[PDB]
Amino acid sequence: EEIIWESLSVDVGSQGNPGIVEYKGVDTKTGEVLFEREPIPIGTNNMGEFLAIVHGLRYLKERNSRKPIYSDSQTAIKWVKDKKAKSTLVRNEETALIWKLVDEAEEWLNTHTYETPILKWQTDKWGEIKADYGR
RNA sequence: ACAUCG
DNA sequence: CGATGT
Ligand SMILES: [Li+]
Ligand SMILES: [Li+]
Repeated sequence: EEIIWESLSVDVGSQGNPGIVEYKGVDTKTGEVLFEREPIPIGTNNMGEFLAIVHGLRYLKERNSRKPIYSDSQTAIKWVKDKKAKSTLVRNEETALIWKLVDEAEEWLNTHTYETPILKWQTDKWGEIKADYGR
């Protein structure tokens, strides 16, 4: 119904899918960029969306912040809830990096606690999520 | 179908 | 138009 302006919004961007993947997190209220991941040579949209949420969780926990996270990704929200990124991407030498980060993100989820609400950004009603790459 | 990525 | 996902 109502946007929770006191929140962190995350989103993936890519060049190709599979292709070059990056992600960022922004203050929903101001659009200030709070973190940005160095481009990863090969990954999928959903792997990047998953990493972005998990990085948001870690970012907020380190800062003792109870703010929620907005994501526009039905897939990644579920993967985080399950603590399991069910990606179809082949595991080979050229995808090793993204899969290492995904495996490490799952490992973090399985060794830490959080209460952060992970909320669906309602693009149809509210427009593009504030972290969108506008591509 | 729904949610995304280009 | 194509790919990633539930
Ligand atoms: Li997105
Ligand atoms: Li986006």
